[PDB]
This record gives sequence, C-alpha cells and structure tokens, in this order.
Amino acid sequence: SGAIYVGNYRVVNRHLATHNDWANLVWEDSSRDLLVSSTTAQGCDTIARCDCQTGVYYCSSRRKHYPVSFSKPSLIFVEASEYYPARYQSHLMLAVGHSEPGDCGGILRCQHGVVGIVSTGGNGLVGFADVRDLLWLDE
Ligand SMILES: CSc1ccccc1CC(=O)N1CCC(F)(F)[C@H](C(N)=O)C1
Ligand SMILES: [Zn+2]
Repeated sequence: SGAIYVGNYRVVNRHLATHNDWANLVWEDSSRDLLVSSTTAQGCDTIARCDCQTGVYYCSSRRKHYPVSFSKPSLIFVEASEYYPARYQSHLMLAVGHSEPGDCGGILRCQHGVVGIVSTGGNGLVGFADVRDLLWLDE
C-alpha cells in the first residue's frame, strides 16, 4: 500500500485503487499500473522533474528505506496475476533491491522529490512506476 498526494490529486497503483478512487477518476493507464483520483484536501508531496538514476525507496516488508540505482523508464515484460494478464508495463524503472507483494505503493525519492512508486519486483529486483513525466500533477 501507499499513495502520492500532490495538490488536489492522489496517485496510487491502479491494481490497488478503491471505489472512491474510481468514483473520482482523473486518469488511469493499465499499461503503467497507475490511477490518479481527485481529492478535496491539499496534498504536499513535491514531484521531481529530472533524469536521476539514484534515489531512496521505502520497503514496508522490512520497515526500512534503501538507497538504489535504477534504470531509465522503459517497456518491461511482467508475468500474469489476479490483476493483469502477461504484458509489457511501460514507464517502469528497475533496481537491485528487496521487494515483496505488499510493498507496492512505497515511494521512491531523489534530491528533487517524488520519482515514482513500487509497482513490480522479484528475484532480488524491484520495479517503480515513474511519475516524473506527468507534468499536469503540479498544474
Ligand atoms: C512489489 S511487487 C512484487 C515483489 C516481489 C514479488 C512479486 C511481486 C508482485 C508483482 O510484481 N506483481 C503483482 C502485482 C501487480 F500489480 F500486478 C504487478 C504489476 N505491476 O503488474 C506485478
Ligand atoms: Zn532527481
């Protein structure tokens, strides 16, 4: 679990979005595993606008933050689940680090702010859905 609260927006993993999120839908993309819903209260997370390949993510299965090097956002193949058939997930960045299902939603940050959220993992790897290209979140 976990979300990004920026202005009048809430960003979550699409596979974990609630009935409230769907009844206040702004945008969603299955290929990215993202869903953005509207909020009445003002969010104070800052989104980074950079090309950083290093940062820190929160890992709930260890109650710890870890520093990581991560790849540039790309199309990476992801195996079937109760949420999605076998497919390429776009805007995904991989890093060598611990993750378990339950860690999805953990924020990844660099010195410029919020980079993205945990969305995939396994085999000593962790995948993050990038949010830095969604320029409309600030405006
Ligand atoms: C941190 S997720 C993780 C970690 C270790 C091992 C396994 C997982 C689970 C995982 O990779 N999934 C299941 C959930 C999901 F939303 F459908 C993901 C996706 N974005 O398609 C794929
Ligand atoms: Zn950065």
